[PDB]
Amino acid sequence: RDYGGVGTIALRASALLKAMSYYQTFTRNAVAKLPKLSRRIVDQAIKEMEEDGYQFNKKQVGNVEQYALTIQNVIDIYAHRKIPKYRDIHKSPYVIFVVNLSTVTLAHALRVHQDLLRHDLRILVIDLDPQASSTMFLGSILETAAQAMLNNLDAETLRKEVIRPTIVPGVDVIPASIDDGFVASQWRELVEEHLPGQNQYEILRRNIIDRVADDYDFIFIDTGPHLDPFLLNGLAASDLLLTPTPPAQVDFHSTLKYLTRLPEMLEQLEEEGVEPRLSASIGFMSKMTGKRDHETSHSLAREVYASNILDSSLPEALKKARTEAERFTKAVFDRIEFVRGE
Amino acid sequence: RDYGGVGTIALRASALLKAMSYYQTFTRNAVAKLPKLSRRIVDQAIKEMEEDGYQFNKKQVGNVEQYALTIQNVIDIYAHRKIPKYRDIHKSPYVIFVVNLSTVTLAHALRVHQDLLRHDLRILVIDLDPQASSTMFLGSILETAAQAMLNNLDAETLRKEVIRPTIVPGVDVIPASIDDGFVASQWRELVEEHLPGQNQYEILRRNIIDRVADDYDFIFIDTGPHLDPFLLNGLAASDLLLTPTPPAQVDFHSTLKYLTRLPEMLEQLEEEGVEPRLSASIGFMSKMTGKRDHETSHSLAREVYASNILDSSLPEALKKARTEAERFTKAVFDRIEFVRGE
Repeated sequence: RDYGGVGTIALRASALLKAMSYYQTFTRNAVAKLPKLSRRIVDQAIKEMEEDGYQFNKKQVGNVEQYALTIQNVIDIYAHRKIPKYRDIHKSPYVIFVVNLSTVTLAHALRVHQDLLRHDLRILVIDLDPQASSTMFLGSILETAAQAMLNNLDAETLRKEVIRPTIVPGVDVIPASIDDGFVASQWRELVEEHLPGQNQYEILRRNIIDRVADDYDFIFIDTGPHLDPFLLNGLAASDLLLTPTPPAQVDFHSTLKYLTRLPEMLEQLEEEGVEPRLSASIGFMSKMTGKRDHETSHSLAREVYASNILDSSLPEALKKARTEAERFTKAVFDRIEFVRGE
Repeated sequence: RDYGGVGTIALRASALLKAMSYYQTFTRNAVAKLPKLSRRIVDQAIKEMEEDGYQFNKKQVGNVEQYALTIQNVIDIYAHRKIPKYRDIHKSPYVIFVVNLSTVTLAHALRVHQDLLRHDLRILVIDLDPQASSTMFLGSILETAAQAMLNNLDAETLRKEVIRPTIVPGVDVIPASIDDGFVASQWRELVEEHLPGQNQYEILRRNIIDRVADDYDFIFIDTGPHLDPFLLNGLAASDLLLTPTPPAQVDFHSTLKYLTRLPEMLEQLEEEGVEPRLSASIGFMSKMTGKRDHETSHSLAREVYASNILDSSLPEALKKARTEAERFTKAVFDRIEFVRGE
C-alpha cells in the first residue's frame, strides 16, 4: 500500500525543497606577553608601522581611545618583525585524516592560539562525513566535497565558490551533505561516468587537495566509519592519521576494533594501484576524566599507540576547561612539527 | 612511513582486543485505575487467583505486608479476566522500519504503558545501525544482526543465543557492532559466498524476521543513512515506515532531503526482484518546542506527510515530560492499530 504511498510523501517533500532554495582583540600588554615579543617590541612595531600607514583597531571604552589589535594586527606585527610564517618553513599541504568514530574546533584553536599566531596558519577542513557534523559551522550551501571531486573543478572554482569561510577567517571548510551518502553508495559507477579512466581512490588528492595545495598549511579530513569510497579516498591522500581515543570504557573497545582494521583498508588502496601517503600517526584520549576505568583505558592507550600516543589528552566550564584545551592544541601542533621532521 | 607504522598500532590493538574477550510495581488502587478494571475486579481477580496458587509481589513498607503487583502480575490479572492479548488479534510480525537520520525507548514505553499492559506486547529491536546506538541497552556481545543474517541460523539459535534481553523483560534486542559497517562494504560479495543464489535484499526477512515470526508482536529496525545493503534489507522486510521528524530548522531540511530519496531506494528493490512490503507510514516532530521556526517546520510537516503525519509529537524534566511522552506512545500505538485495519 504505502509503498505507493511513500512516493507521495516523496513528491510533497521534493516540491517543498525547491521553494526552500567573531571578534577577539588583544591589549598591547597582551601582545607583549606573546612569543618573541615584548612591550618594547610592540610599542616600536606599532610606532614604526603607523609611521607609514596601517591602522590598528581601537576600543571606545572609558571615554578615551584604547588599542585592541586583532588576530591580523598581531600577525602583521609579527610580519613586520620579519618573523617567518608557517608557510615559509614547510612545503605546502600537510593532510590530516581525523579518525572520528569538533575537527573544526581544532582548526579554530590552532588558528587563534596564543603562541601560534606567529604562524599565520591556513587551515582547511574538508567535510567528507555524510552527516555533515562539521558542516554546521558555515542561506543554504550547494557544493559538497563529494560533488566537487566528481566535477573535476579548477583551482579558482574551489577557491571563490566551493570553499566556504567560517567564524574564524583563517579556517575554511568544504561542506558535506546528507546527499553525499547516496553519492557514495554509487561511487565507482559515477567515477566511471564522470571521471573516465580515473582511479576511484585518488580523486580526493587530485581534484581538490592538489588543486588548492598552494593555499593551506594544514588540511583536515572528516568521515564517518562504514563509508568506504570516502574513507578510502581520505586515507589515500593523507600523510598523518590523527586518532582521538574516547575515554568511555565501551568507546575504548570500538576505537581499538576500528584501529585493528586499517591494514585491510590500506591494502585495498594497494590493489587499486594507489599508494597511500600515510606516514605519521597521533593518538590521544578525549576528556579522559579522573575515573578508574576512563583512566584505565588511558593506560591501555599508551600500549597500542606506543610512542605514537600524545603526551596530553584533549579535555569548571570556563578557565578550568579553556586552559586545558589550549595546552592540548599546542600539544597537537608540536607533534606535527616533530613528526614533520624525523 | 607510518603507513608501515599503522600496522603496528593495528597489531597492538588486535592483541589487546583478544585479552578483552528494573522494578515497577503498582498498588491495587493503581491497577484498578487501569483500563477494563476496577477495585472490584482486581480484589476479585487476586482473591480468585490466590485461591489456587499464584503469588503476588508484596512490599515491606511501614511494618505490615503491602501488595505491589509487577507488570507480569497485572498482565496475569488481565489474562485471568480473559481479556485478549495483542497476539490474539493480529497475525504475527508487524515490522516497523524506523527512519533515524531512542528506538528501544519506544519499545520500552509501548511495553510498560498504562493502558497497553493488557496487550502483553512482545517487542523486538533489531539493530542494523553500524554505530550500535541502540545496542547500548543490553560482558561483551558476539552475534550482531548483520552476522546472524549471513550465518543462516535457525529459530532456536536466534532465540536462546542471538536475541538479547534488556532492562524491560518484554522488549528484546538483536545487537549491532562497529564491525558491521565493514560487513556492509562487502555485502554482495559475502552473500554470494555464504548465501549462494540468495537475494541480497531479502536476507533480513528470510534469515531472522521470518524465523522469529511467531514470537514478537512488533519488530523495529534501526539503521544509519548512507548504508545500503542494510537500509535496503530493512525497507524490503518492513510494512510500516516510521519517520520521526526533527524540530531543528536545519534537521528539517535533511529529513525532507532524505524522504525525497525513498522512491529510488524502493526501486532498486524492484530491479533485484524483491517486492517491498512497505504499506503504511507515520511521521511526527521530535520534542518540537514553542519556537517559531521549530513550530514553523511543524506546520510544514503536516504538508508532506499529509494525512500520514501524527496528531501528537514526541517531546519540567519529570511530570512535565513523562506525561507528554506517554501520550506520544499511546499515539503511535493507536496509529498502528488504525492503519493495521484500513
